[PDB]
Amino acid sequence: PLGSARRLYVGNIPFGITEEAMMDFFNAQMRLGGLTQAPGNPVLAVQINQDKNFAFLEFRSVDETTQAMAFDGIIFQGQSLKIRRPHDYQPLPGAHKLFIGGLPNYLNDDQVKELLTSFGPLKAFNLVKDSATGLSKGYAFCEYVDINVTDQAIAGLNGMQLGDKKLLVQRAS
Amino acid sequence: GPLGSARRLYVGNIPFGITEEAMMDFFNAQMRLGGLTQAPGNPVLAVQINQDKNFAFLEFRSVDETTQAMAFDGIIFQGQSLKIRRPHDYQPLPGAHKLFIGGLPNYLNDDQVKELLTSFGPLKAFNLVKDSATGLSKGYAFCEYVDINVTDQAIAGLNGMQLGDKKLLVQRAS
Amino acid sequence: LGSARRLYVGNIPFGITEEAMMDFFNAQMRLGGLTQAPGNPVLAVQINQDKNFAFLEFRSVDETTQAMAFDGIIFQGQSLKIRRPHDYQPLPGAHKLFIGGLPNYLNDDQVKELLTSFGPLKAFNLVKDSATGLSKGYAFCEYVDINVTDQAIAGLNGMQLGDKKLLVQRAS
Amino acid sequence: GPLGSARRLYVGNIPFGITEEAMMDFFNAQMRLGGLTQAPGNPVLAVQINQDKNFAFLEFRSVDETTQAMAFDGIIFQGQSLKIRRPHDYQPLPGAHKLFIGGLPNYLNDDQVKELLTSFGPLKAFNLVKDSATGLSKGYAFCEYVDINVTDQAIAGLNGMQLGDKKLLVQRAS
Repeated sequence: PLGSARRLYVGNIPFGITEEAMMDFFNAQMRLGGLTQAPGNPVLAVQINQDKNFAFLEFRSVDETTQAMAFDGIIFQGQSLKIRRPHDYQPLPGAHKLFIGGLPNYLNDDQVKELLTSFGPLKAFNLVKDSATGLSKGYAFCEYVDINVTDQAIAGLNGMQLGDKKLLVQRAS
Repeated sequence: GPLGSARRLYVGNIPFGITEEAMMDFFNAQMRLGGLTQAPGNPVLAVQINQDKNFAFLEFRSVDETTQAMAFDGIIFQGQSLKIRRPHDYQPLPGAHKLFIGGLPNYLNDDQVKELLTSFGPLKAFNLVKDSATGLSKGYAFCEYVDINVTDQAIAGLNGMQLGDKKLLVQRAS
Repeated sequence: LGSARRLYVGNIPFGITEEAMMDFFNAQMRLGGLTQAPGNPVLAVQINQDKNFAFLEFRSVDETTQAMAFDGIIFQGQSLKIRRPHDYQPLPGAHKLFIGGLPNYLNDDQVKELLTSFGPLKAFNLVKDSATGLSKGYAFCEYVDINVTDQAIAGLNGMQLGDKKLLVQRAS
Repeated sequence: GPLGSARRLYVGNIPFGITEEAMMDFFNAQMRLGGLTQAPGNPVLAVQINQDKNFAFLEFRSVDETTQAMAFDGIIFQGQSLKIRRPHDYQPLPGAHKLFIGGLPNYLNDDQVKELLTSFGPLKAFNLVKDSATGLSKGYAFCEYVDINVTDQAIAGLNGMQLGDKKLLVQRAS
């Protein structure tokens, strides 16, 4: 889901390694240093790309993921491991969450949602309605799966024209 | 209300991903540091965050501490400027913010006088005093605003101001 | 400039003490994770009870910028006003001057006293041939009071220091 | 004080022949009828009277109720209009009533600005802000009146008033 902060890239892995082995190594490693923040294994899963010698580590919690960053250079089967953040990682989470204002009220979820998907699929979206009436308040929020579309979308939507309202689109912040 | 929602606050624009306990720790810490806690112990008992709509509610142990916290409106929490407000189901004792309006030209009516007041925000109540025999204005009126913080905005924008040959007087009726 | 490690604080509660003030900000900083290392960011606090304002000194430029996020914060019930000092320069050395054309025989003092003719200097240095130790004919300086800079340029630039017209301009 | 004389009041112009018992019974009864009491029992514990100089002192069981009885000032008792004031040893904590003064012709000095101020009463504090490099008025000042009450009198008589080609602003600094 929102766990780009729950995964880690592992380069230079030894040849032959299995996902299980890697999994053990890091769980064992996390223990020796007391990097663990609870009983049980911090690493849920490991996916290996045998051809390009790399893999990803799936952690159960954020902090324990940040903690594993300290294993960069660590030795596994006589080879120095390379540890890095995934590329999707956002140190400042939600920084690309958009705000869509000036939405004519007659427009509904799917309508406004469609207006947005023009630039691509969303990972999140919600149109604010009045808890009482159930009607729309004229503003929404979304976040694009591909984070680099936020600027494309703003470019095409900010200032657009719908009915009599002037759409305001920017980062929610 | 008229007595509910006295120990809760709305917290908008919370940090994305923030936990409830974290939220709680931040506010309790501020209560001490800012010197708003009135007694030993945590002023904040619980935090209810709403993921999808990105907002939260704080639950305070006492009524007074709940009001003190209002002073945190705008406080920065992990880069985010917190929006602190009263629960919508909240509301103060009527006439708590009643306003007195003096220095109005007697020829003006309720709508003309109401139009100068409504430009600041909606009115929950309003009345222009008139001689019951003639129905002619006496030059002064009372009113209260739905949102009660518009009260000071109307005061700041109208009190002491010039309107005709007179100098408007706008203040809390008390 | 150290005015990049100082901040102004207004509306301080009556009777507050420099210690009380120092603990507050060092704690506010720690609470927000605005700290860039271990220890306290605030090194000291200066209080003027009469005009009820204060000055906080920090150990780093970043943290100083980081504390700007404390404007409107509550301390003893009262809201604090945090602002940058007036002698603040978002642009580090945009008033650093170049004094070229200096006669080939003058030295620090000789060249300095001429510059202090418009005010005290925060920084100065005469360029010399590291080996011969001989003057290269140009110097750089900066006035403690950055507002004199233009008056000094108006005053010196083009002056006749014996056998050549002095050149004074912002070194930028 | 800084904290003494917190539960006492001076009562002038008292009825002649009046007893301590009667005076006590009057205020206690008033605290109840006017809904000023805050707990079962009597807010007024004792009354000391000075027959010759015609005054008395009320002693309250609490700090808040004493402050409340302040509202009875001018109340008529057996024909007499009572003078309710605070003990002279009683002192408000500084800054409580500090006033801000804006809209001042930046060419005036301390004495000239105070002259207009002290016309409402004596100042126990005063300062006109001046550029430290030039020593020139910034056009605004702070001050505090010795007699706390003069505060709402300077405000009513100076706030929003005109002084030259400008409009004065006078209000508590809080």
